[PDB]
Amino acid sequence: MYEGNNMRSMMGTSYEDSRLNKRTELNENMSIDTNKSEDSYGVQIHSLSKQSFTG
Amino acid sequence: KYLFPKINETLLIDIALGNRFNWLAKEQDFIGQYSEEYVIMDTVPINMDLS
Repeated sequence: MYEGNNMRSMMGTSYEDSRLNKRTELNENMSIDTNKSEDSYGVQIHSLSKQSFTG
Repeated sequence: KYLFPKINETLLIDIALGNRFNWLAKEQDFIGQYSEEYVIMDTVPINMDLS
């Protein structure tokens, strides 16, 4: 309500949102994509691609 | 009773063989003797007892 200059340097400008970033996520999906055992009545074992996790 | 015995066919029965693991084919340059890698140990969060 009162203005003054409500932006001061820090923690006068931090009672608002203050840069909501990298919220905790289910990008890798448990209980759906994993924790999954609905795997189809396939034919053979074709391949399982191995990737060196550089990143 | 005098002819040389007449041979007519050889074949060389031959088949190739497989791997069943060739989707693990990782090539390299063959340098260095030892190779290793690592992982981080977990650090569980904490109670902010700000006193």
